[PDB]
Amino acid sequence: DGPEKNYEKTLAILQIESEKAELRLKEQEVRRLMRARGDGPWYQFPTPEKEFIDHSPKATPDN
Amino acid sequence: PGIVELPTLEELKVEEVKVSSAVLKAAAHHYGAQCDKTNKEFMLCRWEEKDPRRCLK
Repeated sequence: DGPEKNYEKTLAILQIESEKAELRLKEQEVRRLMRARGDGPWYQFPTPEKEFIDHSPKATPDN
Repeated sequence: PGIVELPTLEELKVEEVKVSSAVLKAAAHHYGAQCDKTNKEFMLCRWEEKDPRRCLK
């Protein structure tokens, strides 16, 4: 084929490889923030299930 | 950090029911069926409020 194909394929490859490089750097920045701040969907660490708290009236009033 | 609020010793003065347990237990069944409404409101106050200072009336 002509030079066009090799040229424009190389442009297509470079774009793919470039978009991937920025996503990989963006994931490290994201993972650094979720882990240190716990305000994101990741690195959520368990806290006791509140559904097993006994809400009934007790033998004593002060509860 | 706060100052616990306590009633003064004259807010806690009432006429006591100074009878022994057997006296209460002998009269316990009739008393439960006579002083019920008054009794049943204090317990409601106590479980609702969860505070002894809020039901001193």
